[PDB]
Amino acid sequence: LWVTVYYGVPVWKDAETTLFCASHNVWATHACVPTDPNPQEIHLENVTEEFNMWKNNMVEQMHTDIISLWDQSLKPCVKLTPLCVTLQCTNVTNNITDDMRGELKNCSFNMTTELRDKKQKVYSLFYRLDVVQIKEYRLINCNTSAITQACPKVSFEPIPIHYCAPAGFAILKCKDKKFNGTGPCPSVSTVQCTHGIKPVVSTQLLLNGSLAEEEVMIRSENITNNAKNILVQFNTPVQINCTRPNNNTRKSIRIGPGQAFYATGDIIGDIRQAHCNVSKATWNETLGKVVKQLRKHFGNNTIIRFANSSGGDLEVTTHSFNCGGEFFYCNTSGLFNSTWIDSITLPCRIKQIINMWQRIGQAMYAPPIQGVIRCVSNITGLILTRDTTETFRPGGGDMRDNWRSELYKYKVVKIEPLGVAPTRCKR
Amino acid sequence: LWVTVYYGVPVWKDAETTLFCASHNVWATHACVPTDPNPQEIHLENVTEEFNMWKNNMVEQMHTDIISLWDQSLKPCVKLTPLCVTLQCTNVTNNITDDMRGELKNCSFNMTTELRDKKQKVYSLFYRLDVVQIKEYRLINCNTSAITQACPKVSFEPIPIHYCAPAGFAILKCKDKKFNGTGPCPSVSTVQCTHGIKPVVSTQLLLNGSLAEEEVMIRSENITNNAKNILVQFNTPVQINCTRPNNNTRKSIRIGPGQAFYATGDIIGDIRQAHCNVSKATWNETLGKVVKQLRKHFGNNTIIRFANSSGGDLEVTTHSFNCGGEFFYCNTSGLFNSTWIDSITLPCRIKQIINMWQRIGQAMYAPPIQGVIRCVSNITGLILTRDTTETFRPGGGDMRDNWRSELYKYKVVKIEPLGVAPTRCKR
Amino acid sequence: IVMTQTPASVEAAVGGTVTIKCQASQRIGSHVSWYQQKPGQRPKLLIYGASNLESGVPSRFSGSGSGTQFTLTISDLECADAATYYCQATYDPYTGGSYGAGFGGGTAVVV
Amino acid sequence: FLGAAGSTMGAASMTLTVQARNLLSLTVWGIKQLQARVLAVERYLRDQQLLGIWGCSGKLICCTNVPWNSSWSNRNLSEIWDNMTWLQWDKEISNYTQIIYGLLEESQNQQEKNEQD
Amino acid sequence: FLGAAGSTMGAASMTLTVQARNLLSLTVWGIKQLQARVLAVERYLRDQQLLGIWGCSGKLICCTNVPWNSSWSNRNLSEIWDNMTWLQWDKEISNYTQIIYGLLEESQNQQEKNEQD
Amino acid sequence: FLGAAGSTMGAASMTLTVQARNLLSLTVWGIKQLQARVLAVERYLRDQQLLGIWGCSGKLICCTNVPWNSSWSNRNLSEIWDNMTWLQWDKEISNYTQIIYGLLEESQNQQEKNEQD
Ligand SMILES: *[C@@H]1O[C@H](CO)[C@@H](O[C@@H]2O[C@H](CO)[C@@H](O[C@@H]3O[C@H](CO)[C@@H](O)[C@H](O)[C@@H]3O)[C@H](O)[C@H]2NC(C)=O)[C@H](O)[C@H]1NC(C)=O
Ligand SMILES: *[C@@H]1O[C@H](CO)[C@@H](O[C@@H]2O[C@H](CO)[C@@H](O[C@@H]3O[C@H](CO)[C@@H](O)[C@H](O)[C@@H]3O)[C@H](O)[C@H]2NC(C)=O)[C@H](O)[C@H]1NC(C)=O
Ligand SMILES: *[C@@H]1O[C@H](CO)[C@@H](O[C@@H]2O[C@H](CO)[C@@H](O)[C@H](O)[C@H]2NC(C)=O)[C@H](O)[C@H]1NC(C)=O
Ligand SMILES: *[C@@H]1O[C@H](CO)[C@@H](O[C@@H]2O[C@H](CO)[C@@H](O)[C@H](O)[C@H]2NC(C)=O)[C@H](O)[C@H]1NC(C)=O
Ligand SMILES: *[C@@H]1O[C@H](CO)[C@@H](O[C@@H]2O[C@H](CO)[C@@H](O)[C@H](O)[C@H]2NC(C)=O)[C@H](O)[C@H]1NC(C)=O
Ligand SMILES: *[C@@H]1O[C@H](CO)[C@@H](O[C@@H]2O[C@H](CO)[C@@H](O)[C@H](O)[C@H]2NC(C)=O)[C@H](O)[C@H]1NC(C)=O
Ligand SMILES: *[C@@H]1O[C@H](CO)[C@@H](O[C@@H]2O[C@H](CO)[C@@H](O)[C@H](O)[C@H]2NC(C)=O)[C@H](O)[C@H]1NC(C)=O
Ligand SMILES: *[C@@H]1O[C@H](CO)[C@@H](O[C@@H]2O[C@H](CO)[C@@H](O)[C@H](O)[C@H]2NC(C)=O)[C@H](O)[C@H]1NC(C)=O
Ligand SMILES: *[C@@H]1O[C@H](CO)[C@@H](O[C@@H]2O[C@H](CO)[C@@H](O)[C@H](O)[C@H]2NC(C)=O)[C@H](O)[C@H]1NC(C)=O
Ligand SMILES: *[C@@H]1O[C@H](CO)[C@@H](O[C@@H]2O[C@H](CO)[C@@H](O)[C@H](O)[C@H]2NC(C)=O)[C@H](O)[C@H]1NC(C)=O
Ligand SMILES: *[C@@H]1O[C@H](CO)[C@@H](O[C@@H]2O[C@H](CO)[C@@H](O)[C@H](O)[C@H]2NC(C)=O)[C@H](O)[C@H]1NC(C)=O
Ligand SMILES: *[C@@H]1O[C@H](CO)[C@@H](O)[C@H](O)[C@H]1NC(C)=O
Ligand SMILES: *[C@@H]1O[C@H](CO)[C@@H](O)[C@H](O)[C@H]1NC(C)=O
Ligand SMILES: *[C@@H]1O[C@H](CO)[C@@H](O)[C@H](O)[C@H]1NC(C)=O
Ligand SMILES: *[C@@H]1O[C@H](CO)[C@@H](O)[C@H](O)[C@H]1NC(C)=O
Ligand SMILES: *[C@@H]1O[C@H](CO)[C@@H](O)[C@H](O)[C@H]1NC(C)=O
Ligand SMILES: *[C@@H]1O[C@H](CO)[C@@H](O)[C@H](O)[C@H]1NC(C)=O
Ligand SMILES: *[C@@H]1O[C@H](CO)[C@@H](O)[C@H](O)[C@H]1NC(C)=O
Ligand SMILES: *[C@@H]1O[C@H](CO)[C@@H](O)[C@H](O)[C@H]1NC(C)=O
Ligand SMILES: *[C@@H]1O[C@H](CO)[C@@H](O)[C@H](O)[C@H]1NC(C)=O
Ligand SMILES: *[C@@H]1O[C@H](CO)[C@@H](O)[C@H](O)[C@H]1NC(C)=O
Ligand SMILES: *[C@@H]1O[C@H](CO)[C@@H](O)[C@H](O)[C@H]1NC(C)=O
Ligand SMILES: *[C@@H]1O[C@H](CO)[C@@H](O)[C@H](O)[C@H]1NC(C)=O
Ligand SMILES: *[C@@H]1O[C@H](CO)[C@@H](O)[C@H](O)[C@H]1NC(C)=O
Ligand SMILES: *[C@@H]1O[C@H](CO)[C@@H](O)[C@H](O)[C@H]1NC(C)=O
Ligand SMILES: *[C@@H]1O[C@H](CO)[C@@H](O)[C@H](O)[C@H]1NC(C)=O
Ligand SMILES: *[C@@H]1O[C@H](CO)[C@@H](O)[C@H](O)[C@H]1NC(C)=O
Ligand SMILES: *[C@@H]1O[C@H](CO)[C@@H](O)[C@H](O)[C@H]1NC(C)=O
Ligand SMILES: *[C@@H]1O[C@H](CO)[C@@H](O)[C@H](O)[C@H]1NC(C)=O
Repeated sequence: LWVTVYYGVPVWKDAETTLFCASHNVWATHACVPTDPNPQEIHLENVTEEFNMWKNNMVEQMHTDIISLWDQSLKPCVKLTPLCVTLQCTNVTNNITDDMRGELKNCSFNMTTELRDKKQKVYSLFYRLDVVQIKEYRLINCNTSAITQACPKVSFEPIPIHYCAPAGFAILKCKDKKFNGTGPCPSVSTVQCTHGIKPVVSTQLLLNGSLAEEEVMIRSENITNNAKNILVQFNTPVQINCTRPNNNTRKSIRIGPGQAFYATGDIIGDIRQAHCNVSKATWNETLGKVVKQLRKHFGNNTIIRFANSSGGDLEVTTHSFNCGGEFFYCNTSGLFNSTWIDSITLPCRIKQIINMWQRIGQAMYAPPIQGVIRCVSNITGLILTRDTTETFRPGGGDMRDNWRSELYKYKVVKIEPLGVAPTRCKR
Repeated sequence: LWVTVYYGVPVWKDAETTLFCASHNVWATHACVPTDPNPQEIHLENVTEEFNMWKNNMVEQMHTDIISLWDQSLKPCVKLTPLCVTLQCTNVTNNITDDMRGELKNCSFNMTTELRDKKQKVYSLFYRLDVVQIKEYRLINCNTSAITQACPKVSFEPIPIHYCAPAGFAILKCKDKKFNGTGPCPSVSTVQCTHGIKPVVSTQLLLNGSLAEEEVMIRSENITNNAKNILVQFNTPVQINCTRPNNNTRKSIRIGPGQAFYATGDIIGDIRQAHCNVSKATWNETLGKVVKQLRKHFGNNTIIRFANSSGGDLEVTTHSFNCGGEFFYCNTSGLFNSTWIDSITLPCRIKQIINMWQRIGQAMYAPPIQGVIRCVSNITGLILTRDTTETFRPGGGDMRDNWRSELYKYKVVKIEPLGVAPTRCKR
Repeated sequence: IVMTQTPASVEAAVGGTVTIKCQASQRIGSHVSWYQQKPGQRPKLLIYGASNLESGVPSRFSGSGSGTQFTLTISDLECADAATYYCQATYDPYTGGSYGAGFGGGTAVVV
Repeated sequence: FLGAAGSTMGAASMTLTVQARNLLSLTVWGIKQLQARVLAVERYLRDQQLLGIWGCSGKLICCTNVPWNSSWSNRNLSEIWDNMTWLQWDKEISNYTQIIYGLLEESQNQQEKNEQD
Repeated sequence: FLGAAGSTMGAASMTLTVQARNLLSLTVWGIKQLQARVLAVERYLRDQQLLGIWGCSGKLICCTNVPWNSSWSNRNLSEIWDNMTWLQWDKEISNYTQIIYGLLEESQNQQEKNEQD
Repeated sequence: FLGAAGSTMGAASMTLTVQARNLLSLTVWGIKQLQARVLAVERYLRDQQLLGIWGCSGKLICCTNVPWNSSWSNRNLSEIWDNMTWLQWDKEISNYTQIIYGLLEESQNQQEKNEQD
């Protein structure tokens, strides 16, 4: 027999490449390749392939690009350095409920005007979570990082993007119900672009993601190792209704030539606490399903207890919710309060000085939004950690563990079209 | 018959690509591909092709690139933020003519020295058009935008550039006398690069452009629609002589470590008003030609009246002229003062704070030029708008309508070398 | 650098009709003028472009053409209306100018 | 360097060596040159790939195994090669390009290879 | 567009026109596209260079002058073309790739050229 | 990987598979790599285009239809193939490169195609 060379052979190997974005908003960018209105999906009969969501470099690219965009989009904005001044500040008491006592403060200070030789006396209402008592206050992070306000015209809506492989590469999708984080699956198809993934940023409860189709999925590395996070994907949504009931106004204060600070204004109507409403019966059925599935790894008669949270900072102990461009830190307690052998109202706090992906060295100021905010989201899954009885509680961590829940189905491979085989022919 | 494939077929289709620059100055960049000293032009016999100067994307690229260069070149320069200080300021009266009374003011102020703990008292003579009365004055735009001075070593001379298509693309040129803004022309040639176009920036009167070869050309979209600009291209130049007669001096004032402000100095000799001289007989013959051509669209016995201007800001009502790096705003009245059924002296003003392509949010300060400026330019065309009698007057608008007057002859096409035809042969 | 003319010589009876034809080596739209030159005289313009007569030109003269094919028809020929007829390209497809740019002819029309 | 200058397909088919060569031939005007060079390469390679898959690589004129389907035209070769400008021809049959190209690929993969091995 | 979908080498060798085409087919998401386009071109050209040097340019199926060395396999052609997925085959003989490729180059330079001139 | 190491044209003509392969083989040291990759591709393609238009694609050694014009040299083949280094030869006839290349293109377009169709 003789060597015969074949070109265009259907052979692939694991690979890492950068991916293309396909699709004014802070992440949308509006510089992505328009998507294919009629994308193809090609089924591969008799192909079994191995996937591993915990070692998937698509997660790392999503993380790196979203952080880089955050800065590329918010970098060319007004700095708030002039606000790191001693503030004189007292409590807002004029028309408040009991739940809001001490929550808001009326601060006033001496700040630079359009002319550098003149000062103005201005005021703003700040949330308690943004100041430090030295009646004299400092803003949080004036001793740690520079604070830049976000540009008021930039939207923070989690508009979905698609990732696309370069020619010569392809993305394999694992179309397999009941497939956990790792191992082979018998159902694979080839796509050039991923499904659209919304860059939703949250902690504890995953919002507006994909649903499982047959059962609540519990995906984790090891399971028995309690140092790892458990990603629980619901097969049904739980609807959650969040609100910020106070009717706000805002002020534009010049801080020098070409720049202005967005200060909060006065509040219209009475002052009430922000909150989220989770349908109660829906939540109770949803956890019952989570429990039945958890028992498969812990024992059929094992008690599964749900606790509120571990101790920690707001980014750990409260639900992190970003809607309308406002930043909420919700109590998330009472949702996880059972042993398993109307609506739930979750009090929620608001904070304007944000330290997010870059934990230190940089801060962003969320400008106020006038009017009242009402936001409705889908709870699609949980981040849980584990401690006769097993105890579970809401967890958190870097965003990579949340984004990987939308990318567990994908792997990047390279095409190797050139190869040989023995045949009965010759040159 | 059988399909035969041919490669290298002379076929082209309309296309939009970016173009290459071919050719220290602010626009010249000095990073362009050296031009071909012996460029080719290839005539296409029996080819009729359709051009449209109003939909020509080469205009948009010129506009986008020149704006981007303006900032890339002037961005790394000294900021003048420290000058947004209350100024104490009175009129210059020591040696002036009547025409200059109130035109210049002697301002003084308290400014930062090399050391931040020390101040200096300095003065500068400002043009009236750069200050706002609050004897207390503010600089224009200290309440709107940051002001950055241009770097003193950067030239603003409108050095020409050529645009070149990438391989696989070509530029078609319409070599047709009497060709208006749109439609087919029977005379086309292929070039790889355009003629050099000087990035001249002006309003009302187009300076240093190309001339028409047979008749004054009147090009407009619609004509009958009076919302559109009329671009009038002369077939002869009109010479215009502009001057700034005062002998200026300048001062370098340190504004802190590593930076200095260019202040104006004292004036040598008497103070006179800047002006432009348009040869009178030449101007009168030139308009007579414009009128004879305008009548072709309005009636042979229709009265054509020329008015000075509409109301508006300086960028609209005066001629905008940039020469030597100095910025002039000329009266342009008396040139357009007739019904059609020595020299003309145009008084002219000077302004140093410039808001040009980016109308708001950014300002540039033109540093003073020592000595006396004399500048001679070619009037090559007019921007006119229209209102028994038709009335026309100088117009203005974004620079795209001025730059398109040099690009009306060009179209970008792509080459599609691969195609088929039936033949009497077979494989 | 464009026109050629081919009939050379034509004879007709009084009241008859003759035609002559010119061709262009390059397409020139409708840019062809026609002239009538009587012996001993400077030429007279008959036609501006392929389809347009000059005022004062008798209606018996007419013509048409486009691209590269142009003709002149002279009907109702008058006695002794003898002349040499010519074609002129009024458009130069190479330089883009639009002026007389190449001339030629010879018809010997005799009646 | 372009033809179709009154050049009918017959004459135009002979000038292919010229048009076939002019296909390949961080400042504002810096990054743009890099992007433009990449574009020129991309177009060149796409055409070469098609010639390769149809078995027309290395040729300017390539006769193939695909018969002409009369549904693609309303003219004889004696009419188009002598009276039509290459450019006019390309426009007249432009809506059949994708049909012909698919047929040309099959005419190689199967007819010249799977059936020859 | 990929095969090896239960497709043994015999059947798989006939789908080569599809897989052979999908090889070519300063913001954060700006510069990345430029880099990605360059990568796609680079891979395409590397494979074309190998086909060129082995004399397989323009072909999907290329018989050569290199004999099959039995040390490279433990199966008959009657076993692999009918029972093995192209993908399985490529993995089984992957450690001989560099041997075969060097032999293929010599089989042209010397046998088809230095010995033919 | 380079030859011309005392290697006269005869011997040098046999090492072409090596030199033919080493032709393809936003930080300060980031953007420069992207620019360098584009340059390497550009040079590769320019040489391949010339081989294509002359009908030398896929070959290391290509005999053509262009006769040698004696005005191009002052030596016999028996003198240059045995006594001259490839490098010396290339320098000696460098001023005729553009003549030979134009002739090679005509030798294909007309002689092997317009006259064969
Ligand atoms: C989960 O998905 C839902 C549905 O897409 C998201 O709700 C949407 O949130 C945006 C931003 O707050 C709302 O847009 C705003 O609408 C008002 C008019 O009511 C307009 O004045 C604003 O300028 C802005 O366009 C949008 O209406 C709302 N959609 C619906 C159906 O209510 C939700 O934000 C997502 N959850 C998370 C955490 O991102
Ligand atoms: C229209 O075109 C004319 C001719 O090119 C332009 O005039 C030129 O303007 C520059 C800048 O003001 C002059 O350069 C300067 O010359 C002095 C010496 O006299 C030197 O000290 C300066 O450093 C600088 O190099 C140039 O001499 C002058 N050319 C002529 C023939 O007078 C005119 O500016 C253009 N019009 C517009 C609106 O751009
Ligand atoms: C919450 O989940 C529901 C149910 O999956 C979503 O509603 C569906 O949306 C799809 C389009 O993506 C439609 O084709 C279905 O008909 C809808 N079903 C129902 C019952 O309405 C809903 O959009 C999700 N909400 C969010 C914010 O993601
Ligand atoms: C969240 O808001 C939705 C509406 O956006 C609530 O559902 C509606 O309830 C009213 C009765 O009060 C019905 O008439 C509507 O038809 C329902 N709309 C939909 C889309 O279902 C929902 O109950 C709220 N959830 C919570 C926990 O308060
Ligand atoms: C989890 O729930 C327990 C039980 O409610 C919290 O412990 C105390 O709860 C009472 C209200 O019932 C508060 O007044 C006490 O201040 C809480 N104790 C402490 C030390 O804070 C517990 O704090 C909850 N944990 C989290 C993270 O919310
Ligand atoms: C004003 O127009 C005149 C006439 O077109 C320009 O002078 C000509 O310049 C060309 C070179 O570009 C020479 O070949 C001609 O011989 C010159 N003609 C005359 C009469 O001098 C003049 O340069 C133009 N001025 C400006 C500033 O553009
Ligand atoms: C603009 O300046 C030019 C010179 O740069 C003037 O033309 C000159 O006039 C003198 C007579 O005063 C002649 O001797 C020169 O030969 C002329 N030079 C040229 C190049 O023509 C011109 O008159 C001035 N225009 C106006 C309106 O004042
Ligand atoms: C156009 O010309 C008219 C007529 O001269 C200007 O109207 C007045 O002109 C006199 C001088 O003759 C001035 O003293 C008045 O102040 C002008 N009136 C106004 C309201 O300004 C008219 O202003 C001119 N328009 C422009 C744009 O220059
Ligand atoms: C433009 O079209 C004209 C015909 O309309 C072509 O002119 C003829 O060309 C043939 C050669 O192919 C000659 O034999 C004829 O004698 C020419 N006609 C006339 C009146 O001279 C012309 O060649 C075309 N242009 C090009 C470049 O091909
Ligand atoms: C997947 O593998 C099965 C066998 O394990 C293939 O099924 C047989 O295919 C042949 C044709 O090649 C038929 O003649 C047999 O009758 C099929 N067997 C049965 C039970 O139906 C199947 O074709 C493979 N999938 C693909 C796409 O090739
Ligand atoms: C460098 O040049 C020398 C001669 O000047 C070459 O040496 C001879 O090589 C031939 C083979 O081509 C042998 O038959 C001779 O016997 C060698 N001469 C001697 C004195 O030994 C030498 O081969 C050249 N180097 C290379 C790499 O070709
Ligand atoms: C904040 O203080 C200002 C006086 O500086 C007062 O006019 C305003 O009403 C106060 N706002 C609130 C909410 O107490
Ligand atoms: C402000 O809040 C603190 C903390 O609850 C409380 O001690 C203080 O008395 C409050 N001040 C006023 C004016 O109510
Ligand atoms: C502003 O400065 C004066 C300086 O005398 C000080 O008394 C006053 O308390 C300051 N006001 C604020 C709101 O910081
Ligand atoms: C800022 O002050 C807080 C006061 O609670 C302190 O905990 C924090 O460490 C300080 N930041 C830095 C960078 O020292
Ligand atoms: C996923 O399923 C495989 C068997 O297909 C099993 O070996 C693996 O342990 C499962 N993963 C987890 C986290 O249990
Ligand atoms: C939550 O439920 C309460 C009634 O218990 C209702 O007054 C409130 O408006 C609801 N909030 C939201 C966001 O639906
Ligand atoms: C959540 O609310 C409870 C009251 O039920 C409170 O005791 C607890 O401290 C709150 N937890 C967080 C993280 O705010
Ligand atoms: C947990 O349940 C108990 C009743 O068993 C109730 O008193 C307590 O308030 C609940 N905790 C939360 C956070 O709702
Ligand atoms: C929630 O589940 C518990 C058992 O874990 C049950 O006792 C309780 O009644 C359920 N509540 C609702 C609203 O279904
Ligand atoms: C401007 O004022 C200074 C004194 O501060 C004086 O010396 C100078 O002569 C004045 N300049 C003019 C033009 O009046
Ligand atoms: C300065 O100019 C204004 C406006 O013309 C005039 O009223 C004022 O009297 C002038 N001042 C002096 C000192 O001339
Ligand atoms: C400089 O500051 C002093 C402060 O006492 C003030 O009196 C003087 O008018 C200022 N001078 C200028 C030119 O602004
Ligand atoms: C700056 O002051 C002038 C005073 O005439 C005013 O018209 C302009 O709107 C002000 N600029 C801004 C940004 O408010
Ligand atoms: C330009 O000329 C064409 C005829 O060639 C005519 O239809 C068109 O209206 C003219 N353009 C204008 C603005 O009149
Ligand atoms: C304009 O003409 C006047 C004479 O009327 C003369 O004094 C002046 O210098 C001329 N200006 C220019 C720029 O030529
Ligand atoms: C132009 O000058 C005239 C004097 O003749 C004056 O009335 C008019 O306001 C000036 N126009 C402009 C735009 O400066
Ligand atoms: C317009 O012409 C009149 C004479 O008819 C003259 O008085 C007037 O000053 C002229 N206008 C201008 C701006 O020169
Ligand atoms: C300009 O033209 C007008 C007619 O519109 C005529 O009366 C006047 O005398 C002319 N002036 C010159 C200098 O030619």
